[PDB]
Amino acid sequence: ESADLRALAKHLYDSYIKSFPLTKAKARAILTGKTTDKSPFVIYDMNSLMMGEDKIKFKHITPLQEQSKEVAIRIFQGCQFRSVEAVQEITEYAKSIPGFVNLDLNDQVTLLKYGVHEIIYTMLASLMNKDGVLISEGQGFMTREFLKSLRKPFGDFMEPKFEFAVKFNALELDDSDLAIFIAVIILSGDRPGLLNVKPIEDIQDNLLQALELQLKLNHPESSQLFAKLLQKMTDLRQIVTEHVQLLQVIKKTETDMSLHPLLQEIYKDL
Amino acid sequence: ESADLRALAKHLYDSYIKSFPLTKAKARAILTGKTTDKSPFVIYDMNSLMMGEDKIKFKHITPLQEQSKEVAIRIFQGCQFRSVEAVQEITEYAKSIPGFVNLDLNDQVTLLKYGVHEIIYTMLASLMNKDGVLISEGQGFMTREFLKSLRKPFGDFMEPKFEFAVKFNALELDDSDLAIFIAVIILSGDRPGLLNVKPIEDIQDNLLQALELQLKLNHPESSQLFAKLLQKMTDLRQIVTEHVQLLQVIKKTETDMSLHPLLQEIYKDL
Ligand SMILES: O=C(O)[C@H](Cc1ccccc1)Oc1ccc(CCc2ccccc2)cc1
Repeated sequence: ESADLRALAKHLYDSYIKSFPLTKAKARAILTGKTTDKSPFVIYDMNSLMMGEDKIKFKHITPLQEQSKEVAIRIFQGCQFRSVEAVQEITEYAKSIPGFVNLDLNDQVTLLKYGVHEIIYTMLASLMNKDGVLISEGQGFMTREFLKSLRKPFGDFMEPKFEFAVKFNALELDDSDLAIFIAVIILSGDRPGLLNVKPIEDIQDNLLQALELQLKLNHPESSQLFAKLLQKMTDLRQIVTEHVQLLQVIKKTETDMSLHPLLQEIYKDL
Repeated sequence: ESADLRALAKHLYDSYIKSFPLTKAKARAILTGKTTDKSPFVIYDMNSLMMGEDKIKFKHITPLQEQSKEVAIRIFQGCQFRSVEAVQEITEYAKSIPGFVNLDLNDQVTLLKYGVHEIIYTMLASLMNKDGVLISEGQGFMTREFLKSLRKPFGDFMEPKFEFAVKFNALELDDSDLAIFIAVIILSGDRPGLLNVKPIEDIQDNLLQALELQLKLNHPESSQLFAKLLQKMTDLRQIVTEHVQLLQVIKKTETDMSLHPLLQEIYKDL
């Protein structure tokens, strides 16, 4: 019954809101949008980052650039720290999807382990436009130029994601849409190692049917949007693969450090 | 609302099952012969230790050890592998603790630094009974007596732990109890160096509430179990202290032995 689906959509959207601080709606306002009442700190130059890191509420290290701890590394690493905060936010959202917590615990871990990078880049698009990405809960903004002028390995790191974001955002989906989409992603069924695929695809079939109605009733003039969104799952996958790549290329720049034992432990890969 | 607390417990118990391969429940089932689906091989001497490499999965030496890392040394270098292994896990259990990742990076490291061994000795009791302790995921069982008859120094490492366990297991706590206690231990606040404290103590306060409800519901007839358990935290501190000084003696009577990096970094003095 359509009523059942409309119901599931509201539940998912409700949890999403509770589970994620910065929403796309909220992020869109700060961005190009006006809603000027608390403008962000633009970081466009080396001095911009320096002369504005002792004022930002970012957790990692104080601004110090003088032949000690490079900016390129402090930025990449700072990106991991946040990515890990996000994972707890996603794990909590997964537990809100009907049927999820009832599945074999091992499969739950398997589903979260492989679905997390896909969710992260999906939501990273909500905070990006063609000129840059919002930073620190939206308190600041880091231009796309500065990022492209970083170290050799780190210069081509966030460019493929800027490209994905631009095309992805062309779809003009809103938080209520993203909520269901993100759930479809988690309830895949082709993840390696699953022990009992049946219930997983059963739940996903239900989420897919909800997504179809959510898009048809929320974007009436946007024909076949359902199909267009599912096709994006191809780009995301490439984005995730291509990412583990450069990542390994970095795993050969900085490693053996007797000061990062318990810290590097908390930041494996995902 | 006692509803949210119950929900927090459920959460924690769930991540607990997901981070530890050998739960107390599996352990007791193995320790009580009632279930011979897979009984352990017993180690109470050199012969049985020799026959040990056989069925059990050991990559160490099997034959003589007098001229190739004596037995005592053989036992403890493996023990060392288990600790780093436990830390990596506890480290993983931590990230799932609501709020732990949102804290100051420096403090996170401080929290894991002082809590890790206290947790290991808490969980290590799930594998001991008056007579000994399970080894290699439960496939083996090493005699308390054998362990105590080890060379002058090494033979003092485990005894104090057995004493803690005998009394601690008296409490008859189950896996869903240990999960919350384990969390209350990490989020201390009275730990040295903590840049902050209020954020840290807000989370523990919440954990303590959940543990308090769990014990009541789960152990209705056990008077003052909450308080009794917290008093146990005192016994852990001492144990960590006798352990450290012992560790220091080995560092001097064996210039050949080397304490793993991830363990040397955690350890300190005074
Ligand atoms: O302090 C630790 O992190 C571990 C904690 C522990 C102890 C017992 C069971 C599980 C975990 O206990 C020890 C004690 C001694 C050692 C010595 C390691 C060693 C032995 C022989 C040769 C070289 C190094 C390592 C770990």
